[PDB]
Amino acid sequence: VLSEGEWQLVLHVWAKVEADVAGHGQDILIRLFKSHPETLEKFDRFKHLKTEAEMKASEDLKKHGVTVLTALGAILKKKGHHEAELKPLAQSHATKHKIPIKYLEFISEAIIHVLHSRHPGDFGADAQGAMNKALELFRKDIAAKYKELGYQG
Ligand code: HEM
Repeated sequence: VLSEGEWQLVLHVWAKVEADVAGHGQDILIRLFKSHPETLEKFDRFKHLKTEAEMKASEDLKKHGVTVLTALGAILKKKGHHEAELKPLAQSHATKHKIPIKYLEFISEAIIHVLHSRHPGDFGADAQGAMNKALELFRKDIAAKYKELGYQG
């Protein structure tokens, strides 16, 4: 779990993400993609830029990145109360997104990378540990939802 302090730190960092949700959103995906080709092959609309983003990966990347961060954002904002549901998103990433979490650990790395890159000095040990823990909770929540939905069970 995350303590009130850890949540406040997370929300503080996230206010910076949210302030430039689109930017973080794109950056995170671009980073994820360039780091792990397999994550890029997955999204048909991004996959077309086969060489992990032909230095474009925009407009649609923005739309998704925003959707994506807003969802994880809501989760984080709800400080443990698992997006009020999570289940529908667990279901998509379960059935369509190629079952196991895996890639969510890659986006966790991407998130940590963008955060550290854009917000050094303040995104220190405590902040990164807190964000990482929050991402781990998120991944763990999806893992539990995969059991509920009758996949991970
Ligand atoms: C921060 C973690 C993530 C969150 C909060 C998230 C959120 C979302 C949301 C809200 C949607 C649209 C509705 C839905 O289908 O559920 C979506 C779709 C999708 N997600 Fe994720 N997602 C996450 C991570 C991932 C990762 C790491 C991958 C693959 C590397 C992935 C691949 C997809 C795909 C392929 C779609 C379908 C739409 C697309 O082609 O753009 N997701 N995601």
